[PDB]
Amino acid sequence: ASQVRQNYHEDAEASINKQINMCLYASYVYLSMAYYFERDDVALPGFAKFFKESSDCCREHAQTFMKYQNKRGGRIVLQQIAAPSMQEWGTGLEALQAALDLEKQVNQSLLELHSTASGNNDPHLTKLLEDEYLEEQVDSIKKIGDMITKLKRAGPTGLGEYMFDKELN
Amino acid sequence: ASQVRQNYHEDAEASINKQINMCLYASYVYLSMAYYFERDDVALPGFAKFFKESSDCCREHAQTFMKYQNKRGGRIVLQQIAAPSMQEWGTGLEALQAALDLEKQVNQSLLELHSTASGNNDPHLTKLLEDEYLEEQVDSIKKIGDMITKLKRAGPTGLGEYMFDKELN
Amino acid sequence: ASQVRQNYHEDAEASINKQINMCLYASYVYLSMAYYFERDDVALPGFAKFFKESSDCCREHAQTFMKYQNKRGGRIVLQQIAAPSMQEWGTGLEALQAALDLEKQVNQSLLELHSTASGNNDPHLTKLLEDEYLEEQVDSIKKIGDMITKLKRAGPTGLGEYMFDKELN
Amino acid sequence: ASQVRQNYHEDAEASINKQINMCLYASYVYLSMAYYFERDDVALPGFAKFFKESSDCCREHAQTFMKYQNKRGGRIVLQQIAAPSMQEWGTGLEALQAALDLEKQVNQSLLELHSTASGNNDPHLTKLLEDEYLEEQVDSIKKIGDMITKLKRAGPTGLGEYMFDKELN
Amino acid sequence: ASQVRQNYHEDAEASINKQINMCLYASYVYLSMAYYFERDDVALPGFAKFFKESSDCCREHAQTFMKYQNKRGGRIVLQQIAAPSMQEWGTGLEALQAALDLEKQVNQSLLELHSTASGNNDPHLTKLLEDEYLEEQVDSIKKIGDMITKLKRAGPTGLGEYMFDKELN
Amino acid sequence: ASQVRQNYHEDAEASINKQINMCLYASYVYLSMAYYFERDDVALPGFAKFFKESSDCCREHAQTFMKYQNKRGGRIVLQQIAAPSMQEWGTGLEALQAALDLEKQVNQSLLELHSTASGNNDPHLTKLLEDEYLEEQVDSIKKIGDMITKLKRAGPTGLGEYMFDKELN
Ligand SMILES: [Mg+2]
Ligand SMILES: [Mg+2]
Ligand SMILES: [Mg+2]
Ligand SMILES: [Mg+2]
Ligand SMILES: [Mg+2]
Ligand SMILES: [Mg+2]
Ligand SMILES: [S]
Ligand SMILES: [S]
Ligand SMILES: [S]
Ligand SMILES: [S]
Ligand SMILES: [S]
Ligand SMILES: [S]
Ligand SMILES: [S]
Ligand SMILES: [S]
Ligand SMILES: [S]
Ligand SMILES: [S]
Ligand SMILES: [S]
Ligand SMILES: [S]
Ligand SMILES: [S]
Ligand SMILES: [S]
Ligand SMILES: [S]
Ligand SMILES: [S]
Ligand SMILES: [S]
Ligand SMILES: [S]
Ligand SMILES: [S]
Ligand SMILES: [S]
Ligand SMILES: [S]
Ligand SMILES: [S]
Ligand SMILES: [S]
Ligand SMILES: [S]
Ligand SMILES: [S]
Ligand SMILES: [S]
Ligand SMILES: [S]
Ligand SMILES: [S]
Ligand SMILES: [S]
Ligand SMILES: [S]
Ligand SMILES: [S]
Ligand SMILES: [S]
Ligand SMILES: [S]
Ligand SMILES: [S]
Repeated sequence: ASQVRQNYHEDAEASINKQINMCLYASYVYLSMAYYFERDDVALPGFAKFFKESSDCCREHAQTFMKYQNKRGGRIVLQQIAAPSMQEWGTGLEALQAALDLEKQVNQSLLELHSTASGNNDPHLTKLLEDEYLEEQVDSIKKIGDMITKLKRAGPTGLGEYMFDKELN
Repeated sequence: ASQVRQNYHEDAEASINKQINMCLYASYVYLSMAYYFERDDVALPGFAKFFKESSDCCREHAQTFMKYQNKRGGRIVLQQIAAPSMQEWGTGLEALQAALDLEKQVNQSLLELHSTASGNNDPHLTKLLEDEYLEEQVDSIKKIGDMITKLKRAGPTGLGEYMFDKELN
Repeated sequence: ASQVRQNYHEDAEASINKQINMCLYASYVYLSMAYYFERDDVALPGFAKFFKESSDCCREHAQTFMKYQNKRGGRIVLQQIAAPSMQEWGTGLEALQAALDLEKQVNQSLLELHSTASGNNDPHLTKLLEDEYLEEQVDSIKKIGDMITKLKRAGPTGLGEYMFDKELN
Repeated sequence: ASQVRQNYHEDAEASINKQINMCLYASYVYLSMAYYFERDDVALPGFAKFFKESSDCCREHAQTFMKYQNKRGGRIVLQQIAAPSMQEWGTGLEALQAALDLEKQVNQSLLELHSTASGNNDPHLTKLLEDEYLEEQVDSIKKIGDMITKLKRAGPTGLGEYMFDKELN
Repeated sequence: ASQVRQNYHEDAEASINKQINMCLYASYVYLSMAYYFERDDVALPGFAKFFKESSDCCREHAQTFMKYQNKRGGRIVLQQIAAPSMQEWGTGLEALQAALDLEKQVNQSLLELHSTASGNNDPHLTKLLEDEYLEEQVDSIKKIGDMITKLKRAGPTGLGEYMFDKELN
Repeated sequence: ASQVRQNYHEDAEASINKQINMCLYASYVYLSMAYYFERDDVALPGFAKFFKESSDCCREHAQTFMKYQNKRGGRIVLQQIAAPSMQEWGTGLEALQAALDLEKQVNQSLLELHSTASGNNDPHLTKLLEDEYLEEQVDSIKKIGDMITKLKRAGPTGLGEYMFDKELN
C-alpha cells in the first residue's frame, strides 16, 4: 500500500471520490447558469456573476478533496461529469430555487460522509469536513434563502428583478 | 498613379469612400438622437450620453477609413451627408431599436467590403476590417441587444425607463 | 408648446438651425483640407494639423448652438451637410485664402444673426453671439491673415513653404 | 430568434459547442495528470504545476468559446465531460508525449473549425480562431516539443528527471 | 520528421527561407546607405540615422522569420547575402528612391507568400504575415513617399537638402 | 581625393575592407548556430543565447571598422557575405570547437593587419587594433577554451550537457 496511509478506511476513500464528482457536477451546473444569464435575451449580469462565483467555489471544493485524497494516501479516481439536464434556467428566481436544492443535496451528502468517517473513527476526516465544507454549506444555504426572500419582495419579475439584479452586481 | 499604391484595386478604393460616408451618416444620426434626449420635454441624460458617445465613435470610424485611403494611395472623395429622415425619435426603446438596425446595416456593409477585398486578394484591407471594424460592430450589436432586453424588463416606460436611464448615466 | 420657452422668437430659432448647418459644413470643408494635406504627394503635416483643429473647432461651434436651441426651448432641425465644393485644395496658400473667405462668410452670417436678435430684443441671444462666436471669429480671421502674410514672405512655394509648414506643426 | 445574430451559420454554432466540450475534456485530462504527479509515490512537483497551468488554460479556452457563442447570438449546449482515458500517467516523459498528442489533436480540430468558417465567409469567427487559439496552440506544441527533447537529454529517468523537474518548478 | 510540425507545407517552408534572405539583404543595403551618408564628403547625419534604423528593422524582420521557421518545425537554410547594388548612393533623393523600390519589392514578395499560405490553407502563416509584416510594409512605403515629396519641395539639393536632413536628425 | 586623408595607406584601407567582411561572415555563422540550438529537436537555450551574443558582438566589430574607414577618409567597399559553411552544428561541444577555430582565424587576420599598419608606420591604426580588437579577441579565445574544458568535465553529452547549458543561460 501507500507508505503514508494510516487509519484511512477504504469506504472513506471511495466516498471522497464520489464527493469530488458531485462538486465538479455542481460547478458545471453553476457554469451553465452563469452563461445563461449572460444571454442577450436574458441579460441579468448580477445573476451571472453570482453563479460564476459559485461555479469557481465548487471547483475549489473538488480540488480540496483531491489534495486530501493524496494527503491521506488514497487514489483519486475521476469519473465523467454529467451535463446539467435542463440548461434553460428560466427566471432568476427559478435558478435560485434550483441552486438552493443543489446546495441542500451537497450538504446532505457531506453529512452522510461525516457519519461514515465518524463510524470508522477517522477524526482527521471529520475535522476536514467540519472546517472546510460543513460551515460553508450552511452559509451558502442561508445566503440563497435570504436572496429568494428579497427577490420575492422586490419582484420577482419585471422592475423588481431588474433592481435586485443590480444589488447582486 | 501614386508612388505608394500597390495591390489596391479601384473597387476597394470606391468602397472605402462609400463606407466613409456611411459612418459619417451614422454619426449624424447619433448626434440627432443625443440632442433629442436632452430636450426639456424628454430629459433622458443617460440615453443622451450613450448616443453622443456612439456619434463620436462613428466619426472616428470614418476618419480611420480616410487615413487608410491615404495610406494605400487612393483618393478620398467626400459626399453629402444626408440628414436623418425622422428626427423625433420617440421613446428610449424606439431609439435603441433604430440604433440596433443602423449597426446591423453597417455590419452588413462591412462584411460586403471584406468579401470584395478578399476577392481581389487584398490581405491588408481584410486585416484592417477584422481588427478595427468587424470586432467592434459585433460588440456594439450585442451591447444594444443587452440594453433592449434590460429596458423591456425594467420598463420600458415610466419609472422603469427613469431607472434604466440612471444606469446609462 | 415648450414649458421653458420665453422671449425666444421664431426668427431666432430658424436662424440658429441654419447656423448649425453652416458650421457643420465648414467643419466638413476643414476636414477635407486636413486629409488632402496628408496625401503622400502633398505631405504638409503642419497645414493638415491646422485644418484638423479648425474642423474640430467648427464642430464644437455647431454643438454649442444645438445645446443653445434646447436651452431656449426651440427645436433642432438638422439638414443635409453638403459635400465640400472641391476635394483638391492646391497649395498651402490657396487653402488659407479659402479658409479666410470661409471665416469671413461665417462672420457676416453671425453679424446678421446678432442684428435680428437685437431687433427682437433678445439680450440672452446677443450675449451668446458676442461671447462665444464673434470674438473667436475675429481671432480666427486675424490669425489666418497673419499666416498668409508670413507664407508669402517665406515662400509661398518651395523651401519657404516647407519651412513655414514646420512652424505650423 | 436572436435579435443580435448576423452572418452566424448553424455549422459554426454546432462546432463551437463541440469545441467547448473538447477543451473542457482536455482541462479534465490535465487536472488528472497534475494530481497524479502530486502523489506521494510520484512526487514530481514541477510536472504537477505545469499540468495544473495547462488545466487552467484549457478551461479559459472553453469559457472564451461560451462567451463567443453568446456574443454571436448562438446557444450554448453543454455535454457530459468524459473521464480521462487513464488515471495513471506513468513517467514524466510519457505524460508529456500524451499532452503533445492532445494539443496536436485540439489543433487539428481548430484548423477544421477555421476551414468551415472560411467556407461560410465568417471573418469574425476566423479572426477569433487566429488570434485567441491557433497562436496559443502552436506555442504550446512547440513548448512541449522542447521539453521532451530536454527531458530525453537530461534523463528521462533518475537524477535527470529529478533535475528537469526542478527547472519546471 | 519533426515532432511539432503540423499543417506546414514544404512550399511555405522554402518561401520563408527566401524571405529571410530578402530582409537580410535589405538590412545590408540600408547599412551601406547609412555609412555612405557619414562620409566626410557627404555628411548627411539625418539620412544616416534614418537608414541605420531601417537596417536594424530589416534585421529584426529576418530574425522573426527564423524564429517562426523553428516554431512551425521547418528548417532554417541560410544563403549568401548579395553585396548591395551600389557602393555610393548619390543624393539623399536618389537613396530614398532606391529604398522605396526596395520596400515595394519586399512588399510584393510578402503578398505572394500570403497567397501561397492561403492556397495551402495555412491560417497561422497568413496571420503572421498580416500582423508582423504587411502593415509595417505599407507604413514604411507611405513614410518614404512622404519624405520624397517633402524633400522635392524643400530641395532636393543645396540648402533645402541641408534643412530636410535636420528633420530626420 | 579625401580632404581628411593623411598617412593612410591603401594597403590598410583594403585590409580594413576585408576585415569588415570577415566579421560580417563570423556574425552570420554565429546567427546560424544560435537558431540551430533553438530547434525543437536540439533545445539548448544556453548555447543559443551565447551564440546570439557572439553574433551581435561580431556585427559591432564590423561597424566599428566601417566607422574607422570613414574617419580616416578611406572608402568602404562591401562584398557578398558567404553562406555559413554548415547549417547543422552537431553537439554543443562541436559548435564550441568551431567557434574556437573561427575566433583564432579572426585573431590571426587582425595580427596581420597590425603588421601591415606597423610596416607603413600608421600608429593611429595600430592603436585602434590594440585597444578595440586584439585584447577582446584574446579574451574570447580564453573564454571559449574555458567553456570547452568545463563542458568536457561536465559532459560532454547527456545530463552533463544539460547541466552545462543552464550555466550559460
Ligand atoms: Mg479499510
Ligand atoms: Mg484596379
Ligand atoms: Mg415668435
Ligand atoms: Mg445557418
Ligand atoms: Mg508539404
Ligand atoms: Mg554579390
Ligand atoms: S460562492
Ligand atoms: S457557493
Ligand atoms: S470560493
Ligand atoms: S464562498
Ligand atoms: S456546494
Ligand atoms: S460607443
Ligand atoms: S457605437
Ligand atoms: S470610440
Ligand atoms: S466604443
Ligand atoms: S457603427
Ligand atoms: S482651431
Ligand atoms: S478655426
Ligand atoms: S476649439
Ligand atoms: S481655437
Ligand atoms: S467658424
Ligand atoms: S473660428
Ligand atoms: S499554460
Ligand atoms: S497548455
Ligand atoms: S492561461
Ligand atoms: S499560457
Ligand atoms: S489546448
Ligand atoms: S494550448
Ligand atoms: S525603421
Ligand atoms: S523600415
Ligand atoms: S523596429
Ligand atoms: S519601424
Ligand atoms: S523591410
Ligand atoms: S517594421
Ligand atoms: S519596413
Ligand atoms: S565574442
Ligand atoms: S558587443
Ligand atoms: S563581449
Ligand atoms: S571575433
Ligand atoms: S571577440
